Amino acid sequence: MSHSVKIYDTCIGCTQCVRACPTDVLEMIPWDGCKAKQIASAPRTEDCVGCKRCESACPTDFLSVRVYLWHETTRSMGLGY
Amino acid sequence: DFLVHHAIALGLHTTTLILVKGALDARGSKLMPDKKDFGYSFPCDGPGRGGTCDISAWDAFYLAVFWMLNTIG
Amino acid sequence: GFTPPELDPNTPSPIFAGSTGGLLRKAQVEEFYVITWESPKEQIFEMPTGGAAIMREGPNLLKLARKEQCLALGTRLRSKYKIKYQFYRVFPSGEVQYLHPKDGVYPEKVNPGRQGVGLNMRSIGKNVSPIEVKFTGKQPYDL
Amino acid sequence: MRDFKTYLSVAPVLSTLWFGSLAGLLIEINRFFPDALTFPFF
Amino acid sequence: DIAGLTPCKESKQFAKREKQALKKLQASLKLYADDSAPALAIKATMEKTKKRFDNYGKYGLLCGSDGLPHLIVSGDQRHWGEFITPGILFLYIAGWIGWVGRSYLIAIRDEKKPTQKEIIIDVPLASSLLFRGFSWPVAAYRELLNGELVDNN
Amino acid sequence: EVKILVDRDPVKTSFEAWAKPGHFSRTIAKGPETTTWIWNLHADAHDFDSHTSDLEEISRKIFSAHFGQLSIIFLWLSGMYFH
Amino acid sequence: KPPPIGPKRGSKVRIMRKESYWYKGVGSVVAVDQDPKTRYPVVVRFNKVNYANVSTNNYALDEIQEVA
Ligand code: CLA
Ligand SMILES: CC1=C(/C=C/C(C)=C/C=C/C(C)=C\C=C\C=C(C)\C=C\C=C(C)\C=C\C2=C(C)CCCC2(C)C)C(C)(C)CCC1
Ligand code: SF4
Ligand code: SF4
Repeated sequence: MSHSVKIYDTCIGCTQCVRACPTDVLEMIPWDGCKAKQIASAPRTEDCVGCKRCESACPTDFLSVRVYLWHETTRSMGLGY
Repeated sequence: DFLVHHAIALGLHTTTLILVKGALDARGSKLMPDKKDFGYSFPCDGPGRGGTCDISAWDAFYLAVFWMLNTIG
Repeated sequence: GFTPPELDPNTPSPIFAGSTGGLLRKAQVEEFYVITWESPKEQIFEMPTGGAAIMREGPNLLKLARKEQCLALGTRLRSKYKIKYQFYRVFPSGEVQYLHPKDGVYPEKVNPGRQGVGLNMRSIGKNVSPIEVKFTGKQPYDL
Repeated sequence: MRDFKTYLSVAPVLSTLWFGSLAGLLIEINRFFPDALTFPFF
Repeated sequence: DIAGLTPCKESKQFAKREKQALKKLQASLKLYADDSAPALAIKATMEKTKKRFDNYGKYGLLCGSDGLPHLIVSGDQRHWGEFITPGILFLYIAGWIGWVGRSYLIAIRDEKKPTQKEIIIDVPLASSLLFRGFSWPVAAYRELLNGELVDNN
Repeated sequence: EVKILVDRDPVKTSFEAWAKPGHFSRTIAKGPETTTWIWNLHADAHDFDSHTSDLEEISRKIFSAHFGQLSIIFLWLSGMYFH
Repeated sequence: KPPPIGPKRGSKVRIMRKESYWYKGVGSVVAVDQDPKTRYPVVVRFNKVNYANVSTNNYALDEIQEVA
């Protein structure tokens, strides 16, 4: 019951996906598949709203972070009431 | 009759263009290579990559319904 | 081994004159978020619920209705006033969940000890076609 | 003068000059050869 | 008499339409003195209408039952000047424009910043390439024969 | 204190800025990469608050744009009186 | 003795990546990462910008095709 945020191995290591998140879904974890020695991860997709700001800042040829809209809750529908 | 039949042909060709474009770009395009993972009907892919409103094949059907109505009219 | 800082209920609140954008019934039947920071100087900031408040010197506690409001306020505090901030989630049962820095370090910068969730060891175009996942609960991106 | 000629080479100014010349040519042709429905020269 | 259409020079309804046009113009003319500028303009309009109707009659156009000329585009040699000859002229001019544009785009293709040559047109090269479209059919046919018209990507 | 405060010759009259489209801002003066730039060039043309952060230049541009508008209005009035 | 892997820098390469904006396009190699753990070492720069206004990308060896 949350939007599905997936990280692929084409991630360069730029933290812009994490800095562009308004609900603290993504974080940076260590890795070894790129020069930056880090990759993004989505452990808190239960708070994901689906704004897709994270994949609006991904600089690869296609998005290494992908948000698939899914079952919606009160915190996934952006409801303050 | 000639003019209205050519307008009819225009309507048929345009509606076919919309529907065929939706059917053939349903699985993906250069803007959204993984459209098949998002199902038939989804709203958009966000404002990134310039904007992605009406990018699904369902939206192609929705746009082509107007042209079909105009042609039958 | 980073331990989460405990919530202090006796923390004073910023000087605010009241707004209609605050808490609602969702704060009672469901959860509501609480952001705590430490202002080194008594200044004035802009609330995410509309209007302006006056934070007091020392520790400050503010209750909001959404996590996005807490994160937006914290980003404003960090960028404009350079204040360390932590926010929690409070349930009607009284449970408190320490939310934002899960290891004490900001998520933008790398920190050891974090586990990968939602990591796919392939390019995005190598996803399995939907016809191969039909009549099964598994989605192409979940494989 | 080079900058002014570069400005004259920009898209709207050049398009305006070209389309004004074309419109003037078409208008003069329509004055001197009015009400043309067929091509009767051959 | 193709498709049951009388020629415009032997059509009673064509002359009737000319009569209505001239009658309306004379009714407008009656409001002014003959030596005035509006009267001269109306008289010039009437003379233009008479010349137009005479030319339409003498051009060989086939007039329908409503008194209006009907174009035949089936390719009949009596009516090649209605569609086929203007169509050939239009195709020549459009091929000229397209060939000149394609030549200009090809010429500025291998530059440092080609887009700067699109917002700001480089006039000497464009004027050099303007007359290259005069022989556009020959150049296009040879380029198609040498396999230079298409790009195999 | 209310005097005539005027600086002499702040902007050089030249056609160099005419030859370069979109000179007013930075993200646009780099040159067109796509067609959208052209539309942007007609969208930020009179947004003086985004070109510079100084109120003085913005106010001067506003004053001269008002003068140009008044000139256009006077030209239109002259046209109506002539016609 | 270990030779550098990947194409020489400055050479032209085809992409052959179905999800890429430059799938059939040709780019120029600007750098190749010699770390064997790097999954996409071949840095390619293209003349045209994509929909994200980015003209550079990283590709792997199998998604690289030399041209003459
Ligand atoms: C009593 C003299 C006076 C007059 C007549 C005006 C009149 C005007 N001012 Mg104001 N203004 C004044 C004093 C004056 N101002 C002072 C002292 C200041 C500084 C505190 C300002 C600050 C100011 C600003 C910042 C702006 C204006 C604008 C305008 C115009 C807007 C109204 C409109 O267009 O109606 C139509 C009115 C007319 C056409 C009627 C005739 C008025 C004549 C043409 C004006 C000559 C007046 C001028 C002050 C004296 C000449 C100076 C000398 C060296 C030649 C108008 C021309 C706005 C504008 O449009 O600027 C271009 C604008 O942006 N004014
Ligand atoms: C006789 C006639 C007719 C008919 C016709 C027809 C039927 C036709 C067809 C046609 C066709 C069926 C065609 C096809 C084609 C194909 C293709 C394939 C094409 C291509 C093209 C191109 C390639 C071009 C190019 C170019 C040029 C050259 C120039 C300009 C630019 C460009 C680049 C565009 C009618 C009856 C109507 C009328 C009378 C006459
Ligand atoms: S997910 Fe996007 S922002 Fe994050 S490292 Fe990968 S490419 Fe960079
Ligand atoms: S869609 Fe929005 S909330 Fe969800 S991970 Fe991306 S940036 Fe964060």
